[PDB]
Amino acid sequence: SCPPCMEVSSCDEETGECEIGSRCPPC
Repeated sequence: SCPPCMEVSSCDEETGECEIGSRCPPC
């Protein structure tokens, strides 16, 4: 069974801010 999708937080160095992005575990 495929693991349910989740939102992860990633911080970019571009302007120093972080974004929450949905990342779905692959099958």
